[PDB]
Amino acid sequence: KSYVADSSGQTYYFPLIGLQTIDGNLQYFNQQGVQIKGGFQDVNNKRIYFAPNTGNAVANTEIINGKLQGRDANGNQVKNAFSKDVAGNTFYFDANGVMLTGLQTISGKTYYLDEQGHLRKNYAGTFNNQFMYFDADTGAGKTAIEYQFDQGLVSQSNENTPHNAAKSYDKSSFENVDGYLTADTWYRPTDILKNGDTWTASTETDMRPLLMTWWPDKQTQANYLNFMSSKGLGITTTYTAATSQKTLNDAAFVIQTAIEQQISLKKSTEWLRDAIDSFVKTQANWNKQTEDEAFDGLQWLQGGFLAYQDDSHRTPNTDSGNNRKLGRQPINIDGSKDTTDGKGSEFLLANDIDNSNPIVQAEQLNWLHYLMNFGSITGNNDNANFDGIRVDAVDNVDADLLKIAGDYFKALYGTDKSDANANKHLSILEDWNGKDPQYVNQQGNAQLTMDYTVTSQFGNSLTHGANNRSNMWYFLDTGYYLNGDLNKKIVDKNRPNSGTLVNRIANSGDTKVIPNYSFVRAHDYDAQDPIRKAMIDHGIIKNMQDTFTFDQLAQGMEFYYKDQENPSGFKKYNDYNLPSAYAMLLTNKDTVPRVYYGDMYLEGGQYMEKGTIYNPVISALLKARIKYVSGGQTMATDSSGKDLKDGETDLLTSVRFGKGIMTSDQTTTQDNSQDYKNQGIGVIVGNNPDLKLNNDKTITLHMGKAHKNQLYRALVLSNDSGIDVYDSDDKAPTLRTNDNGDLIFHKTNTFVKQDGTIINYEMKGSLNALISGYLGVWVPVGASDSQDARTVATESSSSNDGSVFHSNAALDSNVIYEGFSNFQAMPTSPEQSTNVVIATKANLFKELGITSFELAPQYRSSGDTNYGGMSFLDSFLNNGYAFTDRYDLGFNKADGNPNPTKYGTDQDLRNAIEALHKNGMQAIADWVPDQIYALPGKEVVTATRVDERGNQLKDTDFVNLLYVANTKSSGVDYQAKYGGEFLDKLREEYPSLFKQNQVSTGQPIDASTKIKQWSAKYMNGTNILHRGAYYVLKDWATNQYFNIAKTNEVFLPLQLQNKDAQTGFISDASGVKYYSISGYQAKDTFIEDGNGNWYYFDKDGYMVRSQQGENPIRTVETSVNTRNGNYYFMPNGVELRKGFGTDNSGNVYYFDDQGKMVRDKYINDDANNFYHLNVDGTMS
Ligand SMILES: OC[C@H]1O[C@H](OC[C@H]2O[C@H](O)[C@H](O)[C@@H](O)[C@@H]2O)[C@H](O)[C@@H](O)[C@@H]1O
Ligand SMILES: OC[C@H]1O[C@H](O)[C@H](O)[C@@H](O)[C@@H]1O
Repeated sequence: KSYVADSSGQTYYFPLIGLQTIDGNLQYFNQQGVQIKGGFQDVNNKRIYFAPNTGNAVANTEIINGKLQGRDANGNQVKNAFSKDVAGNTFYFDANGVMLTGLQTISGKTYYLDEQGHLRKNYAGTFNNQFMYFDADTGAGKTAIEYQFDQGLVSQSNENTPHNAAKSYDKSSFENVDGYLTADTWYRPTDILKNGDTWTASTETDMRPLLMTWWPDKQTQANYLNFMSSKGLGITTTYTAATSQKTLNDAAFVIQTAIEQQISLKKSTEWLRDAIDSFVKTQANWNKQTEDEAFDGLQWLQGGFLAYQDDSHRTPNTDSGNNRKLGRQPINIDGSKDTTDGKGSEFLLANDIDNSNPIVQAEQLNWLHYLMNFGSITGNNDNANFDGIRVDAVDNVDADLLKIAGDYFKALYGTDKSDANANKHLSILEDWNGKDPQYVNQQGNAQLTMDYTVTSQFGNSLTHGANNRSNMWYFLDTGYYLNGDLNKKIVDKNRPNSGTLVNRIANSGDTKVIPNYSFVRAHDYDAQDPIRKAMIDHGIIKNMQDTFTFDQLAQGMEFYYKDQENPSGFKKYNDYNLPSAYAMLLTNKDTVPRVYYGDMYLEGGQYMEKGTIYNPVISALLKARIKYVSGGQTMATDSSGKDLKDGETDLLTSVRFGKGIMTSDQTTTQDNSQDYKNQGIGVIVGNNPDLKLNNDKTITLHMGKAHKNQLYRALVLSNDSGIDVYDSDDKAPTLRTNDNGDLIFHKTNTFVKQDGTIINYEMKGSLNALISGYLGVWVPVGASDSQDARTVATESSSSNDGSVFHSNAALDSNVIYEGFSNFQAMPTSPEQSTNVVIATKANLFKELGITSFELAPQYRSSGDTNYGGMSFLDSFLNNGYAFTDRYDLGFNKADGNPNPTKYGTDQDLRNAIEALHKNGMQAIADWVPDQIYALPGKEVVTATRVDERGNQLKDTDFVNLLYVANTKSSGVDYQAKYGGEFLDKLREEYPSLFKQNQVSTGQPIDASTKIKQWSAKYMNGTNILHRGAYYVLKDWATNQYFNIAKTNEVFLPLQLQNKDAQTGFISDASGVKYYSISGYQAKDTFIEDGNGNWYYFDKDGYMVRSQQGENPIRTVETSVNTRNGNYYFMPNGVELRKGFGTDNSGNVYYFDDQGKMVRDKYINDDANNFYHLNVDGTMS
């Protein structure tokens, strides 16, 4: 007794044969038992059609001879009736079986069938030379002469009106924001029906919800009544917008009575606050349904953005003084790409700060100063100050901030004077755009660009994917040379701007190159997604944007760790070949490499709690970098392209020569220094774990003619169970270079230890947790214990080019450590806080050659606070990127008690910074100017719904609407204490910083105004807060928003002022008029009746309606611009929607879901009919 489907999809029911009716559905099965689907089959004397997927019997039409015929569900042909086809079209067939066409009267009703014989529903036309609307239900012609609105003009005032009216028309008696009212506003009524018995004058604390007494429309009123009924306040009820106004008002009062009884019973109103809050979120105008939540682009993070507008008439506190330039990223600093995808994605997260405003620019510099002098200012400790910065989210802010930061460092530290000054304040950019490197270099390299081209290639060739990987050949970028000729090496001057940033095929330091940092992973690259995919994969969460708890994170982390360390060698979430990647990263010339905490220690749990399996290898590479890495570079592959010839291995060989050795063939230094002889390094790496060499094949490392006949020993060698690490010359296998300086390797190798036994080793691809491919690193034997191959930076003015950083051996001697993970657990104890640990362990990083320590952002997390909209992981994981107070870096509570960040107190931070200076390392401050989270104070902004670049969404009604945002800072926080304080001192000492014009604005920064308190006027926008398009209350009739700010310009519903509010439709000799629930006449506005029909009322206050012999199509231009367009109003004023309408001359048009005419496009139908609309609107 079940259906089963085959591999093909044929279906049996156990098998039944012939005509049968399993579960009441008529089906036909062939003699072999297969279920008939999507065809006419003949059973008995009646032909039946069976449906495509279900196989159930249904009406259908087929063409017999040349005439359409109709077949019903029972297989009988249809005569004198309507019958459908599978597509969904209805036809009518006469007594002779033949389909009818055109205008037809049957059974005393008139239907319109088009040429194809399709019954047309929701179709307006002058059919009999007289208007006729064909029903949406059955297609039956009505004259559309009867008015469909059910609500006549009625007065609402009665004996309770003066009691429930507002005590006062001002901020005393009305909960409000900037004067405006909200759905969840409570107010002070004149009197209170205490206990449902006796009316008594109200006391100032006797506040009541506005929704107890007033509603924006009948739909909302009916929903309120039904909702409150369901909570014990009434016998559960169903009311509709169609219910009479009188009945709804009476029912509101019986609910009011019941409410006052439960207030007396509970002696509280908090239960009601929660009931109203809940109810309000139920309504679409007061929730995200009217906010157009979307997830494409950066909207993926939080669900969509609102851009604030400069609107001095309604919302003047929120005006930006014409300073809200969006998307001025480096490539668009001047707005010249505003109309293209080259406009920057200004909106990223939370409240987006307006960094195009000179006043805000000054404040960002104040903050920058505070960070670079944090120790001096907060502990009077001149050794506890940050040395350099990381600029977060470069492409999501105004690029002026780069110049501001650059020039500040020039002024205060003379970074443009020497490499020693510059390199004492190492500064990096998170600048992802592929054209940022060239911009950064044109602007003098004030901060180091990242080099994504190399990070990307690690992804393709090693780091990503179990198998199909780009060849190691791609690391060379041979196109750099003309014709890709590795023999002739003529640089291609006319190259297409496509390639890796720094060529390393034969890098002798002779050509100028763009200084940069590079990495394999980051706190925000190849971490956050895998870690979440793992949680999703094990059912811990459902979505990437899902909120998770720390325990949820801990459980997921256990699977992540299990996958990372899998002995199989396969990795589902984690990256492959990280050792091999680091080997290349750490040997490359002309880069400052950066190392990720999470490749050295586990990304979760406690800080430095447990090393990763990669730790030993990376640690060795790092120490070897200090000893051996210097001089020129070469790089080659046993490969010529995408595809491999017979002998070819695609094994990459990277070499460094030693201090002053720049070339393969250079035999000695120009200054006759000897340091080079025991320096240099050789790296061999493969991406093929199933690699086997031919017996003939030999693989060579050209260590250089400065290293003829020299003995080399292994640092690191891969094998089938792991990667061996050799700590000193004695414990490793040796091998000697030939006369030309080449180390030769074969399929089979017999190496000898310098002293001790022989060793056997195969050039063999391996597969295990540490590698999927090959890795060999070789170093010269005889290296001193204190050997240091690094170059000190020079104090002389090397360059008059104006530039700050220069890619050279001194810059290359640096190493940045990104020393945190976003997924660290919260400290279990004060002693295990990241910054305490960093202080005790500073030593360890000095010996790995770290010259600059990139610390996590130290700002106080906004945490679980959430005023609306989607929370982001930065906030609930307390990682420091999401913060309320920019100057609170772990200060104590005002009561004296400790109040650490996730990383510890402010003292812990100053101690951590000092400890790094005691060990000769710099400390990097994360500068995060793009946004700020969870501001506790509300303001009313004028907002438009936009995508990441601040462009209005295409099909949105959310345009210039009033919205309550959380934009105002407490005014009593550390932003209030330290805001703008250091600027005056700075203007006095370095006037030019304050006189220099910025590019995007034409203006200099403006310190004449200090920011102690944030507010909307300094913001570009916000992520959508799920409050609704009309949470700020508005009268539908006049479209004016209620307000009580100034007694001269009050606007309230008339009930609340104890005046008479009449509401409904009323006819007069001229036409039909409408009065809203608040008692105002509708003018120049669209109005919806209780049955769902829509009407437009013109300037004069009269419903628009079509006349006989005239065009029913009318052009509407309203106060509400988004609704402008061409509409089709019938004689009873009803707007045609989602259907075709004929004009007086016989032309057909189509009108959409919302009544607007559609032009210049194709349009589809539920029955699969296609139509075209010309530009003038007509239907071809
Ligand atoms: O991203 C740096 C990269 O740029 C070019 O190659 C791009 C891309 O070429 C194909 O799509 C391959 O499938 C990828 O692996 C390459 O990344 C340069 O040709 C390449 O040398 C360089 O690494
Ligand atoms: O619901 C289970 C379904 O299995 C199949 O796909 C059969 O064709 C269908 O008749 C049935 O209802």
